[PDB]
Amino acid sequence: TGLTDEQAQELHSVYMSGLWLFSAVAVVAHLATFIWRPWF
Amino acid sequence: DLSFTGLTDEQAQELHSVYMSGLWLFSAVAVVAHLATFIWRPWF
Amino acid sequence: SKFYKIWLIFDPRRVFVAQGVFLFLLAAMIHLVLLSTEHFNWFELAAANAA
Amino acid sequence: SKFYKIWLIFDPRRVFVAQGVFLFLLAAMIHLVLLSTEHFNWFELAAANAA
Amino acid sequence: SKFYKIWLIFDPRRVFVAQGVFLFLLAAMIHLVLLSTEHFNWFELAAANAA
Amino acid sequence: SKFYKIWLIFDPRRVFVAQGVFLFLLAAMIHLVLLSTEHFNWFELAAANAA
Amino acid sequence: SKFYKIWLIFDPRRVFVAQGVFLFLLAAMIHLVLLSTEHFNWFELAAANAA
Amino acid sequence: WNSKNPTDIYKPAIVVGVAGGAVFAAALLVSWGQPLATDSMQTG
Amino acid sequence: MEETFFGNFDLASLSLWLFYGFFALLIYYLQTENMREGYPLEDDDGNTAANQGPFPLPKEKTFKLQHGRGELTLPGEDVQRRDNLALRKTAHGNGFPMEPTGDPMLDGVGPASWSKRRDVPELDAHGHPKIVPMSAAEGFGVSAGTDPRGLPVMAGDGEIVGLVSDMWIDEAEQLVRYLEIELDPEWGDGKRLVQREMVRIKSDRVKVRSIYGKHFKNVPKTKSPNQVTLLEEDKIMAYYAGGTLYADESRLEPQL
Amino acid sequence: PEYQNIFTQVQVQGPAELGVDNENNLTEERTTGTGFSQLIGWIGNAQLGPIYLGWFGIISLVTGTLWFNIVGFNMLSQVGYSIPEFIRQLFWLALEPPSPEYGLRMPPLDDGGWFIIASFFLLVSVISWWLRSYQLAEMHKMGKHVAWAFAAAIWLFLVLGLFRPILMGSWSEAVPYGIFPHLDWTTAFSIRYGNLYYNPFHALSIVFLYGSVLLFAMHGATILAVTRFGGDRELEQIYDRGTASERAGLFWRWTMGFNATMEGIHRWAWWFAVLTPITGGIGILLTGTVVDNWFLWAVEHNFAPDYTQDYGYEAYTTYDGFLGR
Amino acid sequence: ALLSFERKYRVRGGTLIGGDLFDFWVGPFYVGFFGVTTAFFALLGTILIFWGASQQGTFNPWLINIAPPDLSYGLGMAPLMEGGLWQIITICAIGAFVSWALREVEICRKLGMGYHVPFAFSVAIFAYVTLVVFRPLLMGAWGHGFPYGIWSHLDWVSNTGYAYLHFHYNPAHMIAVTFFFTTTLALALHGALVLSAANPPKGEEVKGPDNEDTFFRDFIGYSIGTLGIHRVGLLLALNAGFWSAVCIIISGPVWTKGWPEWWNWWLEMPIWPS
Amino acid sequence: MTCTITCWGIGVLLGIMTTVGLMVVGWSFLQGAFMGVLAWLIVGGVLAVAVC
Amino acid sequence: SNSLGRNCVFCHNSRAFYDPAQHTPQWATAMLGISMVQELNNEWIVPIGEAHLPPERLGPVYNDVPKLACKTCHKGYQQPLQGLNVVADWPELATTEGPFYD
Ligand code: BCL
Ligand code: BCL
Ligand code: BCL
Ligand SMILES: CC[C@H]1c2cc3[nH]c4c(c3C)C(=O)[C@H](C(=O)OC)c4c3nc(cc4[nH]c(cc(n2)[C@@H]1C)c(C(C)=O)c4C)[C@@H](C)[C@@H]3CCC(=O)OC/C=C(\C)CCC[C@H](C)CCC[C@H](C)CCCC(C)C
Ligand SMILES: COC(C)(C)C(=O)/C=C/C(C)=C/C=C/C(C)=C/C=C/C(C)=C/C=C/C=C(C)/C=C/C=C(/C)CC/C=C(/C)CCC=C(C)C
Ligand SMILES: COC(C)(C)C(=O)/C=C/C(C)=C/C=C/C(C)=C/C=C/C(C)=C/C=C/C=C(C)/C=C/C=C(\C)CC/C=C(/C)CCC=C(C)C
Ligand SMILES: COC(C)(C)C(=O)/C=C/C(C)=C/C=C/C(C)=C/C=C/C(C)=C/C=C/C=C(C)/C=C/C=C(\C)CC/C=C(/C)CCC=C(C)C
Ligand SMILES: COC(C)(C)C(=O)/C=C/C(C)=C/C=C/C(C)=C/C=C/C(C)=C/C=C/C=C(C)/C=C/C=C(\C)CC/C=C(\C)CCC=C(C)C
Ligand SMILES: COC(C)(C)C(=O)/C=C/C(C)=C/C=C/C(C)=C/C=C/C(C)=C/C=C/C=C(C)/C=C/C=C(\C)CC/C=C(\C)CCC=C(C)C
Ligand SMILES: COC(C)(C)C(=O)/C=C/C(C)=C/C=C/C(C)=C/C=C/C(C)=C/C=C\C=C(C)\C=C\C=C(\C)CC/C=C(/C)CCC=C(C)C
Ligand SMILES: COC(C)(C)C(=O)/C=C/C(C)=C/C=C/C(C)=C/C=C/C(C)=C\C=C/C=C(C)/C=C/C=C(\C)CC/C=C(\C)CCC=C(C)C
Ligand SMILES: COC(C)(C)C(=O)/C=C/C(C)=C/C=C\C(C)=C/C=C\C(C)=C\C=C\C=C(C)/C=C/C=C(\C)CC/C=C(/C)CCC=C(C)C
Ligand SMILES: [Fe+3]
Repeated sequence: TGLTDEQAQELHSVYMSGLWLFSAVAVVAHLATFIWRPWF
Repeated sequence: DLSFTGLTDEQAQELHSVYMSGLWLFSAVAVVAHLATFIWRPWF
Repeated sequence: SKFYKIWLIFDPRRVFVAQGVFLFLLAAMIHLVLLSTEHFNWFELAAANAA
Repeated sequence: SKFYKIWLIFDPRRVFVAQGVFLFLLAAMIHLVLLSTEHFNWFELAAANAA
Repeated sequence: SKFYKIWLIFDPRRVFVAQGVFLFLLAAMIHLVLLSTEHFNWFELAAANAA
Repeated sequence: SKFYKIWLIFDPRRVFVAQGVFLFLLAAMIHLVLLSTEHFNWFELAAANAA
Repeated sequence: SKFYKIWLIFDPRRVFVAQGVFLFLLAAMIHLVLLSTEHFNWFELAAANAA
Repeated sequence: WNSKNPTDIYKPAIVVGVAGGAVFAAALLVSWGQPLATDSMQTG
Repeated sequence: MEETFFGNFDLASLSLWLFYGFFALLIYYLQTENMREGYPLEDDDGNTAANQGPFPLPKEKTFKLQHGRGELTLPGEDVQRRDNLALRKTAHGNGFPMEPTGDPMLDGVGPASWSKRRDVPELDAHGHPKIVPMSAAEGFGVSAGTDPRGLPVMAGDGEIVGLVSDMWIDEAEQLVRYLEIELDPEWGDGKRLVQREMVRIKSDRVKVRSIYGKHFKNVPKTKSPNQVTLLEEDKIMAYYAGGTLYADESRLEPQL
Repeated sequence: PEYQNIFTQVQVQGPAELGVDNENNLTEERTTGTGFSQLIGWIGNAQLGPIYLGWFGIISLVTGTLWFNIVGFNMLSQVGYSIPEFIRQLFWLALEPPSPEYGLRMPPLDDGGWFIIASFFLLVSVISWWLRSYQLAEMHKMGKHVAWAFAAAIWLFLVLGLFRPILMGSWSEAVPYGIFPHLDWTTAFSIRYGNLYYNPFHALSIVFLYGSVLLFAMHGATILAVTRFGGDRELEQIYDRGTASERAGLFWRWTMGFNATMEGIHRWAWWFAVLTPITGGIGILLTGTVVDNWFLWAVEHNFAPDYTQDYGYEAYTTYDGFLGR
Repeated sequence: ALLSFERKYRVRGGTLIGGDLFDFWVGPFYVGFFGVTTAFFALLGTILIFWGASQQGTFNPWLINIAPPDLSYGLGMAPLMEGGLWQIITICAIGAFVSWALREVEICRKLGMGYHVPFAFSVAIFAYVTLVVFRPLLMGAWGHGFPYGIWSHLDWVSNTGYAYLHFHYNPAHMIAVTFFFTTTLALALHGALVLSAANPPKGEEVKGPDNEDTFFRDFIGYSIGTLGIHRVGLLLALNAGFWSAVCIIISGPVWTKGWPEWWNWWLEMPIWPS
Repeated sequence: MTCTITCWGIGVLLGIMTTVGLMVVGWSFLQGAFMGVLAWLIVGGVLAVAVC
Repeated sequence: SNSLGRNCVFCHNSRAFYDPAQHTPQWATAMLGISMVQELNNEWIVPIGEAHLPPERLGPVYNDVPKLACKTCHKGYQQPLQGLNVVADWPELATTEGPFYD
């Protein structure tokens, strides 16, 4: 039933940390895919 | 003052600047994306 | 101009959520329309370019 | 002139929402009508101009 | 002449919404009727004139 | 004459709605009846006179 | 005579609505019947005299 | 600062998506168009 | 037989006309059977109308009510008519809506209007009251779904007005009828009943959307905590359904 | 959104209800074995209560099983007692009526003789079930509306298989005992006697069949709409009209200009459903005995539409054009 | 005129659009914003039918026939006397049916009752919509809708049914027909209980819900209850309308061969020995 | 509930798997779907009854 | 209809299967086909089958000669080979009184 200011500091820190980790693999996967078979 | 949401006049202007910053950043990516697409494969 | 007053009548919470659905639906719709075209299908374009 | 009094009749938040929905669907519908035809189909013209 | 009394018996806000809907549907209907014909279909005429 | 007494028995805001539907129904029906005839169809007459 | 006593039997409001509906449906029916015949169809006669 | 009043936040999103889905389906049916055309002849 | 009586009028044609005559009599009978309640017509002012319809009133029929409640002849004066209605006409003629003169939910008009039923509980075959709390009922328990006893009650505007204390069931049909609400001191004083058809049961709360937080203190109460009469049932249910239009001006005014 | 009363949100289960009783001593023929099913209780009553078994119920069940077995065991013998083939062709097999050459006489067992014997047991089973409905209503001191309504269904059941074959003087006019075969009979029956669409009683019976589904959707939704005012307690609303009956009446009065009462709705409901087979029974009876061709009857009586366009596909397209070549 | 109890229910408000501009009663009927549109569309469609009947040459209600355009015209507009009048009436008919359902929403909103009735009517509209616009759109021509004639629209059913060589073998027709014959059975039995309980033999007390509840327990061994029968009765009727929409939308857009040929999947299963 | 519905969800999920699985090894959609529907009712029904 | 690939309304009008005035012109061509099939089976196919066909070419139940019907030539189409002109190149099979090449 609602969140406080303190909770959002931890919740957003994790979410942004996970977002960069997920995107770190994605950018590597796209980079390797283009070398193997470019689409441009 | 007139307000249907409860925000004050100053609060809305402060919040609008944040909204405009995101909109321009989102649009800036779209423009450069559209610019690269047009030279790659024009539709005109 | 003086457009910051739109938040005096629209709730910023609802507008922010509403546009997210609208923007994604727009982006998905535009991409899939390009696939139907024979000229802007970048998947088929690579096949023609490769050969 | 004196059209500003329409806001004394219409609730600004109700008309703004109706205006927003009506404008988009009207804009969307006209875009398909162009796509429905063959002359005003910018997707197919690029393919035709490619040949 | 003295038709301003029509608002003494009809609610101004209720009439405006009703006749706004009527005006648009009438406008859309006549536009579609023109599109159905072949003489007044400006979309097909453009293709016909352009070879 | 003294036809003005009709408003002593019919409420103005229940009769004006009655003839508003009736008058537009006539305007729509008679226009559609003419469009069905081969002689008074002004939409196909323009095509005919265009040779 | 004493035909005016009918309004002590029938409510004037309901009779006036009743004959208003009946008279128009009468007028519509006879007008449609003439249009169904060949001799009294003024739409076809106008086309015929045009030759 | 912030506003702490209740709001039906997800109400406008659902109606936008439903309305957008109709345009989404209409656009696809104009771009690709009629996956199974099933033409028929008239014999009467 | 393949021979016609006259012209092209055979046995099959004769049976068709016999059904037409029978159907016309059947429609006349069926319509008059629906006029046992609500007639004569009356008008907006309360006087009997000059027009009464093409179908005359049917002959009187008698219902032998059980449990020693006497007889009942439907075509006649109606004992369910309400008096001193808090309404005023919005026009001098007929065919126009009435405007409440006070609080519509309290005065019981329009969607919140009840009917003057008998002031006795409905009885089962044995003769005991039909609807009783599960505390009095023996051997009854919740067998499926979510048990709402103990869950907080959330009003139409999100306010929490109390927690469900008991729940009234129809032991004759083993069906839940009402939920007792233990009103908080900040919202009410005692217990109130809400019918099962105006409550949505969730995992952690029960939601009633027709009534705001401030309208709960005025819900009609029962004379006794062990049974509810037909009149009390009709007053309680009408109050909640009347809130679907009178809770706030946004509901009464047009949505577009 | 508001809670639509389509599924009960909580179920309460107590001691099983054994039913009311009077001096007729209903309890001595009752099974007194009850079971509760929670799955069905989401939409209706959750108790599978005891069933009253008397003599009309027992006779119908035993004779009905004999008809079921004779038809079923003949079908098994038809495929040479091959269970895999019996299952595969289950919807296609049947017990065909006698051949037309035998008239009303008893045909050989392999050529419709078992059909007559099986039909004899089905007739006994159906009539016995009707007597059970009539007897139960009398013992409960209730009206005989259930028996009368069921008698209307039996009227078409009797006409379709018993009365009409006698009038035509041939047992071959009966309906085969098959899933798909009695659909084949239905289609062939219409084709043989012209076009059954033009039978005035078939048209009339459809009016009451559509009205039955029409009215029960109207009545089912109206009661669910007023169930917030205790509208599902229809019997108490008849004896003491509450606000549920008033709003339900006023909703239809404001919509279509007239309404009914809580009792009078069930008179409309009873009569449309009862008139569905009553009118159809007359239409089937007249078919073959009197008319023999319904479209020609329609042409004679001037209600068959006439068309002025051409008929061949060559008048609207070409073979190459249809094929896109 | 009013009823003996109608006055206390005729209160202002509850409209969806238009407010008190149209919020009044004409006789027993309730006029709303959608009551105005219903009156316009229904009257326009009714007059156009008789205008087409006048040009058809006959006013006989059995013989009146307004037919759709040819299949050659496709999805476009046709001449009014060559099938275009049918298209206009269809627009009027759809506008009158949707307005009628929306008018029912206003009425049931003013009475503070549920919206089950307008929702149930929408299934009937959906069945009409899937016959006249949805199916013709998939099949690519407006000529696939049924004509507007009392006996002409039976000829459309006859030919459409025989266009698949046996329409009884349609799996959705099989399900949909089962729902009519059962809904009528449920309607007959439900209407009998209330009548039997409220009208016992002369000289006997009326029966309560318990007596009718135990009758079917004595009769078929199970009783669904007073609330259950209406709850399941609506579902049987709504399923009947829905499945009837399915059987006709798959005949031609999804299945072009004969309907008996559909069951070839069951006959030729790998499990069945040869 | 929250378990009977979940067990029903596993049944319908299995039926979809059964349909595509039989289509891979041959059969047909309608032939595969029939066993998928049949597997939905049996396995899904058993799961909701065997464990609650 | 299965042999032609068409349906019942290809030749008949469902409301009147008997009426000669409610039949498409394809009905008359199918009427000639019934006579053709009966003529071919009784006079041409069966007499030659019963005199030369080996036992393995006969039926499983009655050991009868195979016969032809509508689907033998049409297979699944409105016209055999969809109206392909297969006789223009073969005047030998177009008549029984000496080929006329012309
Ligand atoms: C066949 C040869 C001509 C033809 C011959 C005629 C002739 C002859 C006549 C018309 C008439 C009319 N024609 Mg034409 N007409 C033709 C083709 C057209 C076309 C077209 C696109 O082709 C159009 C749009 C029209 C349209 C019209 C309207 C201007 C008018 C009918 C009024 C009516 O029916 O509704 C009126 C009903 C109403 C009640 C609608 C009112 C609705 C509004 C929203 C109400 C708002 C009221 C609100 C309270 C504000 C009140 C303020 C007041 C000041 C108090 N015609 C062909 C080309 N037409 C008839 C006419 O009326 O002339 C005056 C006329 O005599
Ligand atoms: C065949 C040769 C002629 C022909 C021969 C005739 C003849 C002959 C006659 C007509 C008549 C009429 N014809 Mg013609 N008519 C023809 C073709 C047409 C055409 C056309 C487009 O072609 C039109 C529009 C008409 C129209 C009409 C109407 C003017 C009139 C019928 C009125 C009626 O039926 O309803 C009547 C409608 C009502 C009673 C309801 C009116 C509804 C209003 C809105 C109610 C408002 C009431 C409210 C309280 C305000 C009241 C105020 C009062 C002042 C108190 N004709 C052809 C051309 N026609 C008949 C007529 O009436 O003459 C007077 C007549 O005698
Ligand atoms: C090609 C097909 C022909 C056709 C041929 C027929 C024929 C043939 C008949 C109908 C008849 C009917 N048709 Mg038709 N009909 C066609 C087109 C239609 C269409 C349509 C949209 O096209 C519709 C809606 C209908 C609708 C109907 C119904 C109005 C009517 C059935 C009455 C009834 O309820 O039966 C319900 C009654 C029964 C099912 C009998 C009940 C039997 C007893 C009471 C129960 C015994 C139970 C048994 C022992 C099993 C119990 C087992 C339990 C498990 C224990 N037809 C076309 C034209 N139609 C009937 C008729 O004419 O009525 C006048 C009929 O005989
Ligand atoms: C005309 C309007 C509707 C209607 C009305 C109607 N039908 C009715 C009634 C009414 C009013 C009843 O009161 C009556 C009833 O009892 O309803 C519950 C009934 C009834 N109509 C029925 C069905 C029915 N209704 C139909 C149609 C309709 N009738 C319409 C929908 C139809 C159709 C489509 O034709 C049918 C088939 C029955 C359910 C019921 C009364 C039939 C009955 O019970 O007959 C007695 C027969 C038996 C008890 C046994 C029958 C055969 C069994 C299958 C044998 C047992 C097999 C078992 C597996 C044992 C195996 C043993 C071996 C392994 C050894
Ligand atoms: C089928 O057949 C075919 C042949 C095809 C056919 O067509 C048949 C045709 C047939 C049958 C014709 C039938 C038509 C008839 C009979 C014609 C009725 C038409 C009439 C009667 C015209 C009313 C005009 C009223 C207006 C337009 C008032 C304007 C009102 C103004 C706005 C004033 C109100 C304003 C106020 C301020 C009020 C003051 C208020 C206060 C003081 C408070
Ligand atoms: C079917 O047949 C075919 C042949 C195909 C056919 O088409 C036939 C068609 C036929 C017959 C239709 C004939 C149409 C008719 C008769 C309709 C006339 C149309 C009319 C009358 C529309 C006026 C609209 C006026 C406006 C647009 C005002 C705008 C108002 C502005 C916005 C001011 C308000 C602002 C304010 C501030 C208010 C002041 C408030 C305070 C001071 C508080
Ligand atoms: C099928 O067959 C075929 C052959 C085809 C056919 O056609 C068959 C035709 C057949 C059968 C003819 C059937 C027609 C008949 C029988 C004709 C009835 C017609 C009649 C009777 C005419 C009434 C006219 C009344 C008016 C128009 C009054 C005007 C009222 C005015 C406006 C006064 C109101 C004013 C007030 C101020 C209110 C009063 C005063 C106070 C309140 C103080
Ligand atoms: C043919 O059509 C084609 C062309 C294909 C087409 O459609 C084109 C596609 C188009 C247009 C769609 C455009 C895609 C877009 C826009 C998607 C953006 C992608 C995004 C946004 C990625 C989110 C990643 C979220 C994660 C993975 C977070 C990780 C964090 C996780 C969840 C852990 C957080 C949890 C905690 C920290 C614990 C809680 C903490 C406390 C409680 C303290
Ligand atoms: C079918 O037709 C075919 C031919 C296919 C077709 O092409 C149809 C296309 C058609 C019709 C185009 C229609 C497109 C239109 C009109 C474009 C609207 C687009 C707009 C306007 C862009 C907004 C961008 C907003 C952002 C992205 C802000 C970012 C904000 C950031 C995130 C800051 C944080 C947020 C806030 C501070 C807000 C308050 C919330 C809190 C404080 C929580
Ligand atoms: C595993 O178990 C075993 C057991 C092994 C098995 O096989 C399972 C059995 C299996 C699968 C059989 C499945 C049964 C099937 C599919 C039957 C469907 C039945 C159908 C569709 C009924 C059609 C309509 C019938 C009418 C309409 C009758 C009307 C006729 C009536 C009855 C009138 C009386 C007739 C007479 C002639 C009177 C004769 C009297 C004298 C002569 C006195
Ligand atoms: C001789 O020729 C040679 C040389 C051979 C040649 O051709 C060169 C070969 C070449 C170049 C190889 C081409 C490489 C390609 C195509 C690589 C594709 C693969 C790619 C790009 C990525 C894979 C790894 C993806 C994972 C493993 C992600 C992990 C994701 C995990 C599972 C997180 C998901 C879960 C969550 C986020 C939970 C969130 C929870 C909540 C939100 C609650
Ligand atoms: C030799 O050169 C050759 C080969 C010839 C060549 O050039 C070929 C290239 C050719 C033909 C161009 C083809 C297209 C190319 C290359 C790219 C276009 C496409 C592009 C650039 C799109 C990527 C975007 C990536 C993300 C992932 C962005 C994230 C953006 C986020 C999403 C913005 C939102 C941010 C916010 C703050 C708002 C958040 C909102 C909410 C939370 C509501
Ligand atoms: Fe009921």
